[PDB]
Formats: sequence, structure tokens, C-alpha cells
Amino acid sequence: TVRKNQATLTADEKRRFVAAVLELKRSGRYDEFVRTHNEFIMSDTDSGERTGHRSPSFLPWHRRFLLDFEQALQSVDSSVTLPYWDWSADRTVRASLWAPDFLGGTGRSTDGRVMDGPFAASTGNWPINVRVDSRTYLRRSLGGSVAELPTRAEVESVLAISAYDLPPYNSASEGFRNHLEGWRGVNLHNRVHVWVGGQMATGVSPNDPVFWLHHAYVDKLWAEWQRRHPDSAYVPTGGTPDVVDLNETMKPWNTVRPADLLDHTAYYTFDALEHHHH
Amino acid sequence: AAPESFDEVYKGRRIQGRPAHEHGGGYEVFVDGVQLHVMRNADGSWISVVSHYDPVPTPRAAARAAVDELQGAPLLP
Ligand SMILES: [Cu+2]
Ligand SMILES: [Cu+2]
Ligand SMILES: [Cu+2]
Ligand SMILES: [Cu+2]
Repeated sequence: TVRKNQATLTADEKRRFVAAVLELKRSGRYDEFVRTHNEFIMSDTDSGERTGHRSPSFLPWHRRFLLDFEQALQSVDSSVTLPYWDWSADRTVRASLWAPDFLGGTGRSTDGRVMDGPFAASTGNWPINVRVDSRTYLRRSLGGSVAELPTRAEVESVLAISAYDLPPYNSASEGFRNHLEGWRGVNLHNRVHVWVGGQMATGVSPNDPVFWLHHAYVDKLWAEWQRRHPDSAYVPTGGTPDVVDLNETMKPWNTVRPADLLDHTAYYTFDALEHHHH
Repeated sequence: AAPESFDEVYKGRRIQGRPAHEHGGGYEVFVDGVQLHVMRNADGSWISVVSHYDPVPTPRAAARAAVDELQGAPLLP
């Protein structure tokens, strides 16, 4: 129940993570996570109902979505937890992340096809089934559509924002949630999806296993923000149309509230998380 | 107040737009006659299902970005 920085995994941990992901794919379970995510990002809208994205519940929703996926991994191999990718530190394509023993590298320039690693189409083990176009192979263009991943300095500017979220609770909002999501400001989470390219830049972005590692680090930054701002908490706290309030339940599960997900330590801890310090 | 319609051939593909498990609506885009799901953000910018994290100013820009992303591939409905 410890989530570790990907750069620190041992060879056995990398191997067991990859095998568990591939078994979820083989059994059909993986693709349904891809489909759930796509349905929410295509339905979440700034002027109407919004739950998974562009809204305060962006963070607890992805927290619970990753917990569902981690629990499915652990049904295959109980030793496996989600690692996280600190893209502020591991910011080039020669990061161990992108090695053939882990996620494989960038796509070739003719068609963006990933040619190595366990998820390359040529293995026969990673068909892209849930898709928005006919291509059935994993694609990436690392650093193609945007030059740079966020820097640590940029991350620290966002962590410094004290308010969790602010009306109108959407992509136009000031505050921590929307700056971490990326629709305003220096842009953290959205820009990483754009930087990877390929399916990671689309609504069917969980087709790339790096999705989980990116969101695991986004989720760790929420935890880091909480420790920086012990006096700040989720908002809104009641009666807001179209938005998940603190004690309201969230689709698709319907049985869990943002309130049940604010404290990650109920479910996992990190290899390292600095204490509230001054 | 919706954007104007458009119709052009972009990098060999026909892109069209018109005011109108996915969202509500407002505006429709097509790439070679296949509908491209697009969405408007509060600030007036647009995204699409093939570039869902990268706002562009107009629906034609979103159509063009989809053509660039697809590299000749047909969209699926
Ligand atoms: Cu998402
Ligand atoms: Cu995301
Ligand atoms: Cu203090
Ligand atoms: Cu829609």
C-alpha cells in the first residue's frame, strides 16, 4: 500500500507491474477503465453537469478511479501498487520510465507507433480497442506538441495557491484545482497529456499505461497541497447545481463522496511526503 | 452565440462545421463526413476528442488539429 516514484522501482517491481497491467488487458477489464474515462471526459462540461474533470471533483474522482484500477491490479498480483511519475524531475525521453523494460519509448515519426516496450503493438499484447479513430496501435510523440514538461518551480507556484477551488467551479476558475488541472496558469496536468501525445492526448488517454503514473503524481501533488495548507479543504460545501459538493456522492460509483477521499492515508501512503513545515 | 459554419479541404480532407455517452451540444464538426466530437470551454476556446487537453481558439482550429493528429486515419463515430 505504498506508492513509489517510478524511477525507484526495482526490476522485479517493474516486471510485476507490467504483467499485472497486461493481464487486466487480456481479460477485458482494462478496456472498460478506458471507456469509463472517455464517457466522463466527453460529458463533463463547463456549463452543465461536471464530475470527472473541469470541476472540483477532478481530484477525488481521479483518486477513486485510480484506486479502482489499483485494486484490479492487486487482484492479479497483490504486491503491485501504482507508481507515480514526477514529470518535473524525469523530464526527458531518456528517463528510465520510457525504457523497453517499463513503458517503452516514443513513437516513430511516420505514424507515431510505439515500437518497443511491453505495450508496443508488435507484441500482440496491447490492442487499442476503445478508440476515437481506426488506429489500433499505441502511439506517442514525447515532447512533440509541447516542448517542455512543467518544472519544479512551476509546480511550487501552484502548490502555493491556498484556495482549493473557486466559483464558477470549472475551467475558468482561479484556485489550486484548476491550476493543477491546467486550464489556467502555467499548466500542469493538461500539458503533460499534451506532451506525451498519442492516445494520452485524447479522451481515451488510459489506453497508455503512463496515464496511471501521471495521475498518481497529480494525486500526490493534491496530498502535498493539503500538507502545505492545513487550513484549506475541498469546496464547494453544499447546494451547488451541476457540481459535486463535499458531502455529495459521485458518479459512477454513487456510494462515495469527495469527503471520503480527502485523506489518502486511508488507502495508501507515499514513499516520501514532506510534513507540514514552515 | 455560436460560431459561423465552415467548409474547406484541409491537408486533403474535408472539414465542416455548423451550429447545432457524450455531452449536450451547440456545434457540430465533421472530418470526411464523420462527426468529430468537440466541446466549448468557458473562455470561448474549443477542444475535441482527439485533442482533449489542448484548447484552440475556434471549431475550425479543432477540426484542423484533428486532421493533423489523425495522419490520414478515418475517425470512428
Ligand atoms: Cu481525465
Ligand atoms: Cu488527465
Ligand atoms: Cu502551520
Ligand atoms: Cu457531446
